[PDB]
Amino acid sequence: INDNRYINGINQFYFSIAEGRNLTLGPLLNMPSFIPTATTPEGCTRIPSFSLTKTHWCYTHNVILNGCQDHVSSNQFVSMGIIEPTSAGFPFFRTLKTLYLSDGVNRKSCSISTVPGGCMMYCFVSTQPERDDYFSAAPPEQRIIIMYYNDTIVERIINPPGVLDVWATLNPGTGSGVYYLGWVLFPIYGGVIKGTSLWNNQANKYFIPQMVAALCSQNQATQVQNAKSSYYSSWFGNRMIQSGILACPLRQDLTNECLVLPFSNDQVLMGAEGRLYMYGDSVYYYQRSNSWWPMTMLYKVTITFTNGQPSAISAQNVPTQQVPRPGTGDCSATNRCPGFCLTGVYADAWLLTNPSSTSTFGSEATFTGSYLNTATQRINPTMYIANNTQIISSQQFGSSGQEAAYGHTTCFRDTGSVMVYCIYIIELSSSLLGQFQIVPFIRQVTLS
Amino acid sequence: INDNRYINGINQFYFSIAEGRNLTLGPLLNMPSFIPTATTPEGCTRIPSFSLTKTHWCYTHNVILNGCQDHVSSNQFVSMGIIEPTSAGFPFFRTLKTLYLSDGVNRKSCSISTVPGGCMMYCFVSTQPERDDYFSAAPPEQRIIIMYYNDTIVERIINPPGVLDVWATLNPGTGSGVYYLGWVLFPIYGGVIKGTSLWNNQANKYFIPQMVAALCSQNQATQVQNAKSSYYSSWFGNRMIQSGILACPLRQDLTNECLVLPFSNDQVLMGAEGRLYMYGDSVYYYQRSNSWWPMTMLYKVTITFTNGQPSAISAQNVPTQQVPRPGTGDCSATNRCPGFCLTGVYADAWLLTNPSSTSTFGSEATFTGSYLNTATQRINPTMYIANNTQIISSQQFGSSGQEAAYGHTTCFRDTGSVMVYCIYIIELSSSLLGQFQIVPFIRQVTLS
Amino acid sequence: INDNRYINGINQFYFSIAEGRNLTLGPLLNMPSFIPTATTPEGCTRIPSFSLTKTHWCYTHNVILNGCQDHVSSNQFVSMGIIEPTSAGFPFFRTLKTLYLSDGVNRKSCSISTVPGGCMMYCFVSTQPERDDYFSAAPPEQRIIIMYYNDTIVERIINPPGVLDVWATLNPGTGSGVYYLGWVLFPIYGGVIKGTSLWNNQANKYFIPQMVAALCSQNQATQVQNAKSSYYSSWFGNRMIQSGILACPLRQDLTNECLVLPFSNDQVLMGAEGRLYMYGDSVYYYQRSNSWWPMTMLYKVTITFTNGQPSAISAQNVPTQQVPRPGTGDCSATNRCPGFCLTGVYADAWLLTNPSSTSTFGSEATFTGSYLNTATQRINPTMYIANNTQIISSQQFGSSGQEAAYGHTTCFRDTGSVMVYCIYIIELSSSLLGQFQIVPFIRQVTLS
Amino acid sequence: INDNRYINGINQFYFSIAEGRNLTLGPLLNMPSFIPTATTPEGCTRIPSFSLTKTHWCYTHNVILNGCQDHVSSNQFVSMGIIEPTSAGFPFFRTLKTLYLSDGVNRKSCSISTVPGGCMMYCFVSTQPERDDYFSAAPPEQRIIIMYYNDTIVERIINPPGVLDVWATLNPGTGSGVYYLGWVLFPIYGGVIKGTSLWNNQANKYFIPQMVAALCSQNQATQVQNAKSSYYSSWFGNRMIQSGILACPLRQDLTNECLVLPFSNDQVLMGAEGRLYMYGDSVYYYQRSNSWWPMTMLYKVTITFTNGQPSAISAQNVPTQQVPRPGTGDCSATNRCPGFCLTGVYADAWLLTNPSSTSTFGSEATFTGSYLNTATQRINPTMYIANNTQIISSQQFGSSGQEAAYGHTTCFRDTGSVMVYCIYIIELSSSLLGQFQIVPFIRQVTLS
Ligand SMILES: *[C@@H]1O[C@H](CO)[C@@H](O[C@@H]2O[C@H](CO)[C@@H](O)[C@H](O)[C@H]2NC(C)=O)[C@H](O)[C@H]1NC(C)=O
Ligand SMILES: *[C@@H]1O[C@H](CO)[C@@H](O[C@@H]2O[C@H](CO)[C@@H](O)[C@H](O)[C@H]2NC(C)=O)[C@H](O)[C@H]1NC(C)=O
Ligand SMILES: *[C@@H]1O[C@H](CO)[C@@H](O[C@@H]2O[C@H](CO)[C@@H](O)[C@H](O)[C@H]2NC(C)=O)[C@H](O)[C@H]1NC(C)=O
Ligand SMILES: *[C@@H]1O[C@H](CO)[C@@H](O[C@@H]2O[C@H](CO)[C@@H](O)[C@H](O)[C@H]2NC(C)=O)[C@H](O)[C@H]1NC(C)=O
Ligand SMILES: *[C@@H]1O[C@H](CO)[C@@H](O[C@@H]2O[C@H](CO)[C@@H](O)[C@H](O)[C@H]2NC(C)=O)[C@H](O)[C@H]1NC(C)=O
Ligand SMILES: *[C@@H]1O[C@H](CO)[C@@H](O[C@@H]2O[C@H](CO)[C@@H](O)[C@H](O)[C@H]2NC(C)=O)[C@H](O)[C@H]1NC(C)=O
Ligand SMILES: *[C@@H]1O[C@H](CO)[C@@H](O[C@@H]2O[C@H](CO)[C@@H](O)[C@H](O)[C@H]2NC(C)=O)[C@H](O)[C@H]1NC(C)=O
Ligand SMILES: *[C@H]1O[C@H](CO)[C@@H](O)[C@H](O)[C@H]1NC(C)=O
Ligand SMILES: *[C@H]1O[C@H](CO)[C@@H](O)[C@H](O)[C@H]1NC(C)=O
Ligand SMILES: *[C@H]1O[C@H](CO)[C@@H](O)[C@H](O)[C@H]1NC(C)=O
Ligand SMILES: *[C@H]1O[C@H](CO)[C@@H](O)[C@H](O)[C@H]1NC(C)=O
Ligand SMILES: [Ca+2]
Ligand SMILES: [Ca+2]
Ligand SMILES: [Ca+2]
Ligand SMILES: [Ca+2]
Repeated sequence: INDNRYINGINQFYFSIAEGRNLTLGPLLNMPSFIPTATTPEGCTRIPSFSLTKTHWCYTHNVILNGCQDHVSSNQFVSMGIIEPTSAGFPFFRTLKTLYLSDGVNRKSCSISTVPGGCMMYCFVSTQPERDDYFSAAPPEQRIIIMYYNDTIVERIINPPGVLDVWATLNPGTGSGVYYLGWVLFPIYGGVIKGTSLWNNQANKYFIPQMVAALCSQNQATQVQNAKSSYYSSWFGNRMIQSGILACPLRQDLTNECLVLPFSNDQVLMGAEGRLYMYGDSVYYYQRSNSWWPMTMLYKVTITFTNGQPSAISAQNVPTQQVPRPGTGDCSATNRCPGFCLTGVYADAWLLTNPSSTSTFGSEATFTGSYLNTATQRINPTMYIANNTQIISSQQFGSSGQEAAYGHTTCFRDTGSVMVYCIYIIELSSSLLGQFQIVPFIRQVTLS
Repeated sequence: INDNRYINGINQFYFSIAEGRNLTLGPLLNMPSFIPTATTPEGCTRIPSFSLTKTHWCYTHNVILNGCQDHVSSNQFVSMGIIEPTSAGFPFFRTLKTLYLSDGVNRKSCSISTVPGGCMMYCFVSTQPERDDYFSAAPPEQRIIIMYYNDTIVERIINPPGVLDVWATLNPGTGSGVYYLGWVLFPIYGGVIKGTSLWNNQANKYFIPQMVAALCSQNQATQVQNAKSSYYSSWFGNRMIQSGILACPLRQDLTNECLVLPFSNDQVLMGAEGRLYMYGDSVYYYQRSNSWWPMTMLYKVTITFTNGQPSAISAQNVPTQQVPRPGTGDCSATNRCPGFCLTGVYADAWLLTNPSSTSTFGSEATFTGSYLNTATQRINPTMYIANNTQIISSQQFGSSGQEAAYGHTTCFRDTGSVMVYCIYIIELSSSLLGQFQIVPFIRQVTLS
Repeated sequence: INDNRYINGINQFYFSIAEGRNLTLGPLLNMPSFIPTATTPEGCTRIPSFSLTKTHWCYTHNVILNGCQDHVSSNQFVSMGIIEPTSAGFPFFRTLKTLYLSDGVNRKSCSISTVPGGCMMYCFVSTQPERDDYFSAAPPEQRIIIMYYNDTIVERIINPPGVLDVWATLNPGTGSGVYYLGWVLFPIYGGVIKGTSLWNNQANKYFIPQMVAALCSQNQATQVQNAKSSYYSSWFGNRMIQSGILACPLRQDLTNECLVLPFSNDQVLMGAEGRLYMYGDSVYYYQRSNSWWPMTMLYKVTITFTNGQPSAISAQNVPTQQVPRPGTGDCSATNRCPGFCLTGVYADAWLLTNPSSTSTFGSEATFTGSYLNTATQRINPTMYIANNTQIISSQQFGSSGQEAAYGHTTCFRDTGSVMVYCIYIIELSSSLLGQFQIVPFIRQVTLS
Repeated sequence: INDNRYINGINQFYFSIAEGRNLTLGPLLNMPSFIPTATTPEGCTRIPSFSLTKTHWCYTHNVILNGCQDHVSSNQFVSMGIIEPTSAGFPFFRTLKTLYLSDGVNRKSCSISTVPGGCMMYCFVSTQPERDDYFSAAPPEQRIIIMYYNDTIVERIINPPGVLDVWATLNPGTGSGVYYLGWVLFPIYGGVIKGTSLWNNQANKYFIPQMVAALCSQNQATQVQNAKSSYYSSWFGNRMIQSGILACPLRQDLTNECLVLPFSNDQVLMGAEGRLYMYGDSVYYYQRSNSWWPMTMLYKVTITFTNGQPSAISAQNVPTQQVPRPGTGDCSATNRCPGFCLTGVYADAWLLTNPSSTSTFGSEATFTGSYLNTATQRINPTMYIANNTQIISSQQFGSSGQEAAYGHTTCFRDTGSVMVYCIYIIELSSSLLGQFQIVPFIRQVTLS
């Protein structure tokens, strides 16, 4: 279990609106990395997922032996432990168990989540190029693995209702899932088949960020038309790219009890990887901007239960125009107009301030994370702190040109020294060992 | 506990003299590294120690926050686990516990050793520059820490007899120690004070490798004179630099039961870092060439017990002229003549063949490890396989100019697939994160 | 252990009814304070708890680094020792052990109690403003820590039955607890949820001090109506503010063996901080007047055991109209009429005379303590001796305007010189170091 | 025993000459004070002594019940404990034992010193006004008390040789003593009788600080004449006011084994209170400027042993002109010319840099402490850091006019966080409780 210095500083809004204005990033602190490195030049470690909770943390990432492309073989590294203070005062993520799922099953796009006494991981089994998954009417196999700290492992092949013949594909969003009211929730996305109820109920729906108008040159009518079309991809088997949540009851005999809950396309953008968070009793969702809007997307999710079962989800977006992401073509970090896009990067963000603390939801929100500072390339990884309109603190890592990919940010407070530490897990392109080196950078978020 | 595939392939001579002739290094295999990385550009991780045994393995290294020089602050990372096969067939070092001794005590030059149910680590507490330790008549504080897999930790400040007023300094050799007949043996070295019994008994003693004559241009008389003098250092407080073994009975209340057993300078070269090995029932010793002879030094150690206590050690050197080490001045990799030197690097070697299997001890010995291929710089790390006179297989890592430091090599056999794997733990100078990146390279040693 | 001069003069009624009439406060005596001072101008030390017993005494208070408001960080200072005579004849509280619980867990409103061989402390973990605790249906975490004189420390998170889903919050009364018949009893208070058994059983109950009629201008019917309503607070999440006792068996593995025993609202006023005393074999309770009645509240508690377990408590009030406390609005020291109030200060009182010694319980009771002599401000700290209707001896400390807060009074007798000493622990507002300076004033209570 | 974070950061020079130039005082940190407060307005706590060592610390001060003048009654408070880190990272002086010597013996001017397993305190028994001690040919009674942590107390009346009929009076310097090579050394001072060997051997000797010339307007001849005369006081019974060291072997049966070692008046100024320090293996002495030179006086003391017994002491002054002290008349902080003076205050200083590290002893020395910033009054207590000529960092405490008296400064390093903390024990005049409040201020000495 985590040290007494952290058990009460996890999953919360750490600063008041007033304090968010005077926040800044401290120097990077040096701790023993708890994320394993490749031991060959071409070894590839990518797609991390990290979950932290009151009692412990869970970590995982995919390992491919040669290069980063392979749809036949890969192993999945899983790790878990606690946080404890060092004599310098800052955190040390102590690993208490390690696992390396290496058995021939190609588990991909895995999302992990802390659960009482262990970790629950959700993956899909890849047997062909991603694009082929969207064309095949059959969805990939889905699996959720529970790894207890007592070393018991239970893996199940799940078949949630409304997936077969509805979704051509279904993937975990790779971002962490969360344990909420006895259920484990995972972010999901994929492509829905034309003519299905979902498709029909989703018909004519679209979402446009509050701050697009002022920045977009097209008129309202044109925007609405392009927005509606951005949810359908001809390149990906002509499917409606949908975002959603997978809810699984915490059981060791899961089969078809997990529920697929898709977001209304009236509240969310085109489906993409994502991450679920927990701030107090509130669930939040991060959605990768793989569509036309290149800015960070965060939503407060309201979950409805009917007979003790999640029955519907509603998402309220925190309006911002800050922290863009590198895209391709007419969907670079400079784009502001609706249209169909299918490019981007995963770069979640952590809210240091409560969006509900302002009379108008998210009118003044502060968040932190990392982003690739460039219009179209995955270059210049930069850690930052920002509000809805501007970046108020930032520090690029390495020299310009430095390649990087995804970034997962998590913050917690030391209730002992009363300081907030954030960990920025960034996939860095390395020249020495392996294609990438997933690094858990850690630094303090100073008030002043 | 280790997988059934390894419990019977540990600490042995894996090949016959005939087979050693046809051995070669396979490609480097990619596994999740079990050695933690620094998370800042200037963070320094150095001086690793690794012990593997039938049941499990122990690992540790020193961590300094800024740069690699600091005689006030450092933390020591400890790790332990087992070996298990992956679906590709090769090993995966599974970490089952992690520890980060961070409390203000500056533990340095630590040597670690596997023990039933945990690890035993030996360190000395550094409070001043190394050179100052040799000038001060008082030896640094010595400590042995026992870390059980059940998470109990017992640390003791030891005061073995014959240290106070005999040794001005005393350090663990950083190389792994071994668990032999109920005792934990650690390699040690340091400086002895003039006029002490040890000094007197050591007087006029010297050792000259069997293969020096043919390579040295000085006459026998001149060599013997220079050799005798190479054991005394005016730069290091005018002490006799001595090598030896620290024997501690496996107890949780250690005080003065550990015994300091110095090697006869008639059988070993000037004191230096070292490592102890176990091949079957035989103990072996590796001695860093920090003196005039720049070639790999291995010895079969014969331990004598008197009343259930180690009473004396004898060392028989495996005569070789292979695998040189970068030195400074007239002590570069090209030196062959006796004289006083105090330069070099730690680069142990693993014997793949039994030296006692030949009518004349070590007449045809094969070993493997890594070395820095250059005369005076710590550059061009190269993994190899060699016999007494030549390198019969080798592969440099990275491009020329690549900086590196120490190298610890360990081999074991997969009794399942019947292949030998060796792990080469090399301190690599990295440009991205940290001063060094200690990498556990792993590859197979192929017969053919 | 305490000196022979005090082991037989602890926890008793020291004077007879006749003697109480001729009692007076001697001069303040100067002894080395055993309560630690802050070392910064804004450092805050508040909320002390003190327990004295035949063998020794226990002391504790909360420390906040900046100012007196913080619901994230605080440390708790614990101290313990004995009493021994000085050459001047008066007491000296000799500290034999000190502890500073500083680890990130925000322990608040702690109550301490002497136990054979150490101290037992009860605290709740604060993670948000007090008011928020009443609105949240979940109660704060509860903990009891046992600190043995032999330096062993055992802390447990307790979950007594009937708390979850019954009490929205639960706090220790900060006043000392007591060790009675093998159990440790602590005063508690908090808010109960509407619709719960407790709430229902407590419905329509109210208590009115015997001496209110003669001083209140409202008629009996109006008083009863207002009294009934004074137990419910809309400002504090619409909960029934309840007072009670927490009974814990003296064990090192406490979990859910502690029992919550609430007082009947027919015998006690609205819940508030409190303190438990021991006079001979009788347990007494002090209840802070945080409601409409501004006078000192003391009750003789009768505890019922069923199968060796505390099963119910009954409280009999010592009727008085003396020693008022500063309040706010229509609840100042001058108020005498029932109604809902939520203002006041902690100012316990020590009974120098037995209330059961008169044909009519408490018809002539004498007590001592300190109080803030003003109607609405926390000003003019004054030590006194009083009977039910009047203050028969008193001495204000400092000049008018002097700020102060809580006051804990404890008396004991020197069986050697046959004099009674009382210690008045008062939180004094200081101008030099720290927000407050908790001072253990000590003086004799003279007969004549 | 002290925490592992401090056992290796005690009694040393913490910074290099280069680093001393960039040092500054951090904010005052708030910790629970370990120095007891008075509990009456006129109670007087004065003359503290503090000793810190690798294993623990010792503290003591005098307590007079009414006012600060009394030569009949006083008690002496003794305290001892260890240092341990708090969750905020800074020190907490944990008291593990307390003692209050209250028995009628008027122990005064006590100096305390850490010793293996306890404290050794040296006091003299006062039975009359100080001035009368100088006129009486008989010296006051001398006593050394040893207080073991195991609660054994041994007090002895010592009669060292060469005191009776040589010294009219003899007092401990109140500053801490030190445990050196098996002996406890205490600073002493007093008045020597005319015609005694000491007096004669001391005849015509005088000392003039290296930096007086440049600041004094008198010529060399005049200075030497006035300097010689400054060692004799007609007001104090016409005695030679001498400074020195009392060396006692660590024994429980001390009688006349302690040795009085006076300083040569050719190396030290007129006798005064003082303190002994230990920096590594070197002993240092602080001498109160109770004479004409108003600046901080520090000396490196070289102790000579003859047959295992201290036989002579030599003192080398660290030349400075910084940190003056309030004096009276022609001896205020502005005085620079030799002459007879008998005014001043105790204000020791801690060397943060080694004086022997410069080619010319003390050419660039940095020290810290507190001083009363005013020419003649004991007002404006100010903590500072200074070099030989200037104050490079300082912060006055309280508002101008604030009265204070003595100041004892001690620094140590946290080898964990690598920061230096200094504790400044200052006697502050308080308006609330007691004449003075001896406060242990603590703050960090930052490099940058
Ligand atoms: C490790 O912990 C898990 C968590 O409880 C144990 O799981 C139980 O497994 C049994 C059957 O194997 C089920 O009937 C229980 O319902 C499970 N407990 C619950 C409710 O989670 C698991 O058995 C533990 N490992 C072992 C066997 O020691
Ligand atoms: C985000 O932060 C920026 C910078 O801190 C805010 O912009 C400042 O707004 C104030 C007025 O409130 C101006 O006085 C400053 O000049 C602005 N800074 C500059 C020059 O950019 C911005 O208001 C914040 N956005 C919000 C409200 O979320
Ligand atoms: C973890 O394993 C060790 C290894 O045995 C246990 O050590 C024993 O400790 C007790 C006292 O603590 C000794 O009296 C025994 O002799 C030790 N066993 C031996 C011979 O090694 C240790 O106690 C275990 N941890 C716990 C307490 O569960
Ligand atoms: C070490 O290995 C080398 C190379 O394998 C051995 O040298 C060979 O020796 C054979 C005779 O036994 C010759 O026929 C080859 O021509 C040699 N190789 C060359 C060209 O270098 C060497 O003998 C081995 N050293 C020993 C005996 O340990
Ligand atoms: C509390 O103390 C007061 C004062 O000591 C008592 O009042 C006195 O009562 C006697 C009669 O018993 C009168 O002769 C005095 O004149 C009263 N003193 C004055 C002038 O106030 C009072 O009776 C006591 N209250 C009780 C009975 O507890
Ligand atoms: C507390 O510790 C001291 C320190 O040793 C003990 O002192 C010993 O006392 C005996 C006689 O009382 C002497 O003969 C020894 O020489 C002392 N030890 C030394 C060398 O310091 C003391 O006895 C201890 N308290 C007790 C009695 O438990
Ligand atoms: C003590 O500190 C002062 C201030 O840091 C030193 O004075 C500075 O000396 C440098 C040259 O070495 C000048 O460039 C600065 O202008 C000086 N500061 C000022 C304006 O006072 C002083 O030299 C130090 N004394 C020593 C050498 O111990
Ligand atoms: C933050 O800093 C600004 C500028 O120094 C200051 O005025 C403001 O009060 C601070 N805000 C808070 C409440 O921390
Ligand atoms: C090794 O290889 C050589 C050359 O192919 C072969 O002649 C020899 O028999 C082999 N040695 C053994 C016994 O493995
Ligand atoms: C107390 O004092 C009164 C007045 O001097 C005296 O009459 C009375 O007897 C005393 N009471 C007792 C019993 O102490
Ligand atoms: C101290 O600070 C000065 C000014 O910033 C800098 O130039 C100097 O290098 C520092 N000195 C050291 C060695 O700390
Ligand atoms: Ca498909
Ligand atoms: Ca030494
Ligand atoms: Ca609540
Ligand atoms: Ca005298």
